[PDB]
Amino acid sequence: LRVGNRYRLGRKIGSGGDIYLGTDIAAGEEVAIKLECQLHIESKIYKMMQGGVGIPTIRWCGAEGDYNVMVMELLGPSLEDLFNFCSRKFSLKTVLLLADQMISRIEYIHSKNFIHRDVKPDNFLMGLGKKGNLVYIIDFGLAKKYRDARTHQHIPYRENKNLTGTARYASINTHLGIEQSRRDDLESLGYVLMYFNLGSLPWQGLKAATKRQKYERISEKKMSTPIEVLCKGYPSEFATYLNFCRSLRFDDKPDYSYLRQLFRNLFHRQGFSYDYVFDWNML
Ligand SMILES: Cn1cc(-c2ccnc([C@H]3COCCN3)c2)c(-c2ccc(F)cc2)n1
Repeated sequence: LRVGNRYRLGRKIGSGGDIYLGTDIAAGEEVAIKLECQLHIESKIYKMMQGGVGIPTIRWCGAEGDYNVMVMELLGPSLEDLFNFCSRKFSLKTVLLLADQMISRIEYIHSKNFIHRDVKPDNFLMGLGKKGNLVYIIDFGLAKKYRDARTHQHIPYRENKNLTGTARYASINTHLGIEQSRRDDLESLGYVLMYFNLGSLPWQGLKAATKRQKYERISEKKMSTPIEVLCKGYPSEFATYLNFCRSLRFDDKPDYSYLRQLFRNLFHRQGFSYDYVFDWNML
């Protein structure tokens, strides 16, 4: 069960390669271990992202027996696990506390010349203990460089591309086959926030013969659902957010500060406090 002299491999607990529990024997601390029979590609991204708020720390990376191994600090449940535990209903306060942090995580990945390309509830995990108020972002398996690290030359505009994320949260431009850029991670976040508000999305649970037929039905439903209808009965900020994302040009640097201020002004109008008391903390 030995991993890089100081780690002990525990039980399999999920998938992202498979995810196992483990122990840093020397420090007396539980860890998360990702085993691969892409791990190296992804480890380089995590390494570049190190030091960022809500970026998980990679303790060790190497190879053991038949596997490539990555050791990460242990984090808490995903927003999808917490949403299901909360009966698929989050108060407006929880959605807004989450939106503030999620915009910041996305901005940080973009500042490091990458786009995530798979913004969904399963890829945001709450921290544990003293970091329990922190939203972490994970899984750089589908991530891609959008600009040169030195020159900041944006990748060219490309058409006729495959869907490289989850269909439910994909941007309209992703359904059209356009190369993903910064605007696309933010538009996906906009659908995640509306999903937390509604408990479901209108293009969710569409029946079809093939998965490619289902994506074409999701595309059609998204393109025929006005933002004002999708967001009806919820504060206007959710619609304003999605409209701003949809207006972004391919190589535009999004105004992240404006997007955070949109939700922060609504948060203050509602009289909420930034005490990081989420719905699940009340249970
Ligand atoms: C889908 N996914 C989840 C995790 C993950 C990361 C940290 N802590 C956990 C906790 C969450 O609470 C329950 C116990 N495991 C899971 C991972 C991962 C990613 C990279 C890595 F090197 C290790 C793990 N992927």
